[PDB]
Amino acid sequence: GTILIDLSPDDKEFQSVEEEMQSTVREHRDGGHAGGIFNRYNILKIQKVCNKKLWERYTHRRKEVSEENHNHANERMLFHGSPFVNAIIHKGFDERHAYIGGMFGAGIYFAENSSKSNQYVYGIGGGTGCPVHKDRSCYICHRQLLFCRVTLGKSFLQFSA
Amino acid sequence: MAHSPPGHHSVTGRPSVNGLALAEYVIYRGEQAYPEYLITYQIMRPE
Ligand SMILES: COc1ccc(-c2cc(=O)c3ccccc3o2)cc1
Ligand SMILES: [Zn+2]
Repeated sequence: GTILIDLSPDDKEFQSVEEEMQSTVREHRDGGHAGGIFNRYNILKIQKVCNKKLWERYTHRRKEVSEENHNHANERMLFHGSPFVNAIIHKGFDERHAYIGGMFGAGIYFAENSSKSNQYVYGIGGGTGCPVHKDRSCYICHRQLLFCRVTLGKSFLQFSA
Repeated sequence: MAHSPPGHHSVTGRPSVNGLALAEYVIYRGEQAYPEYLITYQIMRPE
């Protein structure tokens, strides 16, 4: 049920998504070990993910949450990096996409910093890097991130290092 | 998959040491996220 629609680089929607991607890069405490050493990206393509069933699944849940939280879904746009991006765009997020050993328990993790999600594209801790060169800092291989609509509802605040 | 803390729909991980880090978030139901954009990119080697 999923189709992917390419956005033109001239499209304001392309430009606003690119700007979120580039503007939320930061340096990481690992010196680049997981995600590589970089200050910016070369954006090759931005596609809209269209799936009616998955969208209706999302909006159904969004309304449940909203109704439990004074009509406030607390919806954000956040990044997700994963080896499973292909399954996600076809079948949706589920328990198979959870970070079992995450610091806030087994759930599905999202970041405001695109460079944080970049650390997970090749797996936890960057895995062994790109499949072709086994380089976590590969400047050649094409990477993919998701920019996702996420319903937070009432969110439990955890202060953390 | 774990459950949200009772009375909550997600967890927010607020950075408490690295002043430049933005927040990270966790949901415990896959139906609470929709993958709206697929971005294909390369990281760029600093000059
Ligand atoms: C299934 O293995 C995964 C998949 C994705 C992630 C993932 C993907 C994220 O984008 C992410 C963002 C902030 C903090 C942790 C993060 O973790 C982790 C484990
Ligand atoms: Zn490579």
